[PDB]
Amino acid sequence: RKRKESYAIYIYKVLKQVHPDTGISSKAMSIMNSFVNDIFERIAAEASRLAHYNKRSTITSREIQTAVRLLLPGELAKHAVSEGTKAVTKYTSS
Amino acid sequence: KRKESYAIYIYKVLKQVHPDTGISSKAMSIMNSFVNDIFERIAAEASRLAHYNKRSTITSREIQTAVRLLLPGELAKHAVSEGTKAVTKYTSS
Amino acid sequence: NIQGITKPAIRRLARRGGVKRISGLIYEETRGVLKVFLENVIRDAVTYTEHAKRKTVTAMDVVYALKRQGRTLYGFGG
Amino acid sequence: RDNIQGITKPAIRRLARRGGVKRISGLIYEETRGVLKVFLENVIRDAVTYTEHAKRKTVTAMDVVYALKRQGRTLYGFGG
Amino acid sequence: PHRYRPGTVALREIRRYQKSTELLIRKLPFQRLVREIAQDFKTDLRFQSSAVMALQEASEAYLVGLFEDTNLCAIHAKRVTIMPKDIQLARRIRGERA
Amino acid sequence: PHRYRPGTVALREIRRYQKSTELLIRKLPFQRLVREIAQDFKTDLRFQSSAVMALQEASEAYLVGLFEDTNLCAIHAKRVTIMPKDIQLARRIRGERA
Amino acid sequence: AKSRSNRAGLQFPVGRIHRLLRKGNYAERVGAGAPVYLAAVMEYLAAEVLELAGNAARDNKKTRIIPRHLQLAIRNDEELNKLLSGVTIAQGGVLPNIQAVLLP
Amino acid sequence: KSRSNRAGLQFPVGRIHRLLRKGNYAERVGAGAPVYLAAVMEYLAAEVLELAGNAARDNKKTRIIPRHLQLAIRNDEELNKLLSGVTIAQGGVLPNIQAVLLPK
Amino acid sequence: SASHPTYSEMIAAAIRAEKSRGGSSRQSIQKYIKSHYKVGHNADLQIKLSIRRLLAAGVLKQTKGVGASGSFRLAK
DNA sequence: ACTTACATGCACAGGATGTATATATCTGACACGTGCCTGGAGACTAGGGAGTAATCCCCTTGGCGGTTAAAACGCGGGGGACAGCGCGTACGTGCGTTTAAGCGGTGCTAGAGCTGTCTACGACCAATTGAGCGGCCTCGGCACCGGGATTCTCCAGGGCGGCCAG
DNA sequence: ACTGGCCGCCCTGGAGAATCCCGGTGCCGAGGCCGCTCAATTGGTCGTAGACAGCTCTAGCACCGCTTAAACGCACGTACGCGCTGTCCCCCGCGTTTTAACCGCCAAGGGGATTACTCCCTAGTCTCCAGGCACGTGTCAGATATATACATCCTGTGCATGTAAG
Repeated sequence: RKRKESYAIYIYKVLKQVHPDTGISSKAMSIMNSFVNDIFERIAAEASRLAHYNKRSTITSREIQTAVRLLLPGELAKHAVSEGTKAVTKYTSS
Repeated sequence: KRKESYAIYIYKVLKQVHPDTGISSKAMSIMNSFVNDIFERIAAEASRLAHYNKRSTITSREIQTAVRLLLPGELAKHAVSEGTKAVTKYTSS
Repeated sequence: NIQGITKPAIRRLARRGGVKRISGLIYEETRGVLKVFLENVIRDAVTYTEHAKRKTVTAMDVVYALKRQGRTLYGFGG
Repeated sequence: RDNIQGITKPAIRRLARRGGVKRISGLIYEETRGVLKVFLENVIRDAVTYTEHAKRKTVTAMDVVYALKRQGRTLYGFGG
Repeated sequence: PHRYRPGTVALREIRRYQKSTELLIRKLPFQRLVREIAQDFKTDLRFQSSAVMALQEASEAYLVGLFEDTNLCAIHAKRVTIMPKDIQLARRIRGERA
Repeated sequence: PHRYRPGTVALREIRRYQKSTELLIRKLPFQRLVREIAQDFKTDLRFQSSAVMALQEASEAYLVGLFEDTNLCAIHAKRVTIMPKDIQLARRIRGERA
Repeated sequence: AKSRSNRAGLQFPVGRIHRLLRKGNYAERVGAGAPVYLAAVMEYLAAEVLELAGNAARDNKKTRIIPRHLQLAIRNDEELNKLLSGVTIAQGGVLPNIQAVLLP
Repeated sequence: KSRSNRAGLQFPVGRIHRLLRKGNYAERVGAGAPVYLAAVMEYLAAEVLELAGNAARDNKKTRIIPRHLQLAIRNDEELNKLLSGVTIAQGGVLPNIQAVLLPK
Repeated sequence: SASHPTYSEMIAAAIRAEKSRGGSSRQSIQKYIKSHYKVGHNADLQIKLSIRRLLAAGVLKQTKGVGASGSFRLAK
């Protein structure tokens, strides 16, 4: 048998928070799925090198944020850092 | 304080291809950056190659395939020859 | 059979590119540029196929090839 | 605030000469200052981003090298 | 008879295909082209249906964008007709000559 | 008096700088340009001398290459004088339009 | 018990991301905040595209997002267009653009 | 006996092997991987050092400078392609004046 | 609707008023006529048209170029 | 004096066509049900990478002073950019003809995918030392600076040939 | 008519000014030595994932028949692209003049590369559910077709300045 995990269900959840009455085609979900995995690989790859470059063996929030600052253009980066910081803070409070 | 580099190895190679020719430090730096660059380039791809096929070992095969992908035309053909050669000679001593 | 990629097929693509007028010499040149493009991508694709020890080129092989050349494609996985 | 004018017309002309340019419109010079400015803004930004990561106040050569590489403009002869 | 003017139908086509998103090259002829080019790498290659589609999708997307640049080059030379010399300039700035 | 002809001294300059490798921008003025631009990211920034030099090399290499491409756009349009329009076309195909 | 996703107030899987990092050959150790921060950034960009894609779908009297809308959303957005300047969206098509000099 | 000598290489097989292990590329590294890689690195290094040496001699010099590297690479079709996106410091450019600008 | 003699008379007047080898071009004549006479917005078209017809008659003779883009002189 | 003809602009008729509009209907893609398997917790341990204050001291910033290469301003006249005109003609639109793409059903299997083996290859800790890095002298290829010598650009000063101007 | 003058053209030496090339000479970085670390190498333990043989079956080529839709061939007429021409002024080249970059210099201190001490974060493991997958069924957003209201393109007619014919 075969089991292929995905980001499908999470992308759909996010869609409902942003546009509750809108749906999405299979091909579009695939594209969305490729995009998230892409961004994941990109950011993590850069963070990986950042850790290597600065002779650290741990990827922390610090590297990810800096990786984000490097890869995302202008305003995108700013809000991405805002969202990143927000989430990590709330998670630490528990 | 000690920083390692390919400095000493590049000179030995230079002396093999042109024994009466030297190289300036700035030129040597450029050469050192180039070898280090190529190292990082080849290894990243081999890493990805090993990943795409769900294997956790970097073998001579990933290196070879990486070369075929990164290096243009005839450069790859001669690179693959040398890589093959090297591995053979090493495995027989 | 490379003559198969014809004028009316080429001319639609140009239209989509926003082109209004096309020199007759453009059509053969386009066939040539396209072959080159395809040669490079197919080359890397097959290279991936052989590393996996397969005789069938999968879609991922094409995707990985396109990514290697900075032309990532969405809607086929990857 | 007006130090962007320090990249003078003569200086801009020589570069064009090395680029193989023979004749230059007077409007080229200000536009050239602008492109270079944009170029520097993009590179320095990434360079400083590397600096802050290392928790340093000083931008090192490697920071610039990494910055340039990040932007698809690899540079040989300074490290890496 | 009704005959319009040269360029009228042309412009209509531009507006048309820029609005739609279907592949503009004939599937089957292109699929044969892929295997032929593939012959020069490995004998008796097999292809996933999606692999051929991914190639065609990527191929048309490449050419379409190239025509956009070719157009700007033609216009730059005070023309409305793209010519071989227009493609050459665009590709040269882009890289990978010929 | 001796005055040559327009363009003659220019070609001589072209050949001259294509033969050499020294930096063509004034060292000190460029350095000031860097720190001013850096201000808008972090205040009281310090620089390594070698850092500023690495920037000038890249910067001049970028511009020199841009002028080569720019020059080709000009010639394409049947001119021998580069113009703002030429730089805009080169950069557009090059990316980093804005 | 509280899901780590919920603790960070995220829709994206902090759990999945955290694992993918460990088995991804990036570093010997992964900080507790790292997966949360990354997941947060991934959800934002997804939401960003969706808000614009949603609009694009709406602008054609359609409620279901198709590749064409994803295309329109990205290419009409300055910040997204630059972030995805080297990506090609299948069945996405091209943005309507006719140069002024060709118009009658 | 050094590992370099067993493969008949100048480049450090041992150093490359270490760099691979501590470089976050894979859980394990094959025995032939460093050998294959060092040979390829050595070849490319030799290829450029070969062309550069010839270039310096042509300008009546015995010591290699950045300029000779730039000339060597950009004149070699294969190396040029390989280094199409690299900029060599203090390397300058190759003399190329467009035909129409010349007088007659 | 201002006063002005014919274009034939004006062009001939403009050419003969200008002592010159290559007689006169189209541009030369046009600026002479504009400052020495009350002429309308379509001077250029009428000048263009008049040279076309005077050449064919052989009233105007050609010097450089071919057609309304050139330099021309009067016949003897 | 009136009428006719270009050649321009411009209004607006025009049907003729291609666009987008609404309403009725059908088709099947997607969002949501169910059992079922695997990762994500949850709780806790121990090893050590990373945080800490504090140590040299390397290297950036800072000031000065004289020399002068280099940027600035002005100033003519030429070589270019640009607009216009006439000409040839490739490119477009369109219809009638031709070819093979596209769509359907189906047989037959090469090959991708999966499971289950267990041999062999690579991380792992430990021990020995010699490979390779950080100073330290010289000295020679090269940078610096002098005088001829070769190459190149050019603008006069002719001599040949065109055609008003008279 | 004819002459005479001005104005073109092609080339044809030398004056003016750079460039290559030869020469002697000051010198700072390259090449080599050699001190001392710590990384590489030999030697064997394990533990696993990669090599490998076996399997099922999803999926690829492959043939056949079928309509039509897409290609294609052909021929008109237009407007677009190249060439030539003529004018204006923007760009060049040059010399003076004024800026300030550059160099060589000494002086103060931020903060960079490195230290040990040790806290506190992280990997590693066994153990229960449930979140997320594959797996289904039914509503419905989208696609289609025919009617038709709206928007677009294109000729053909009238009309101030002109120029001839009577």
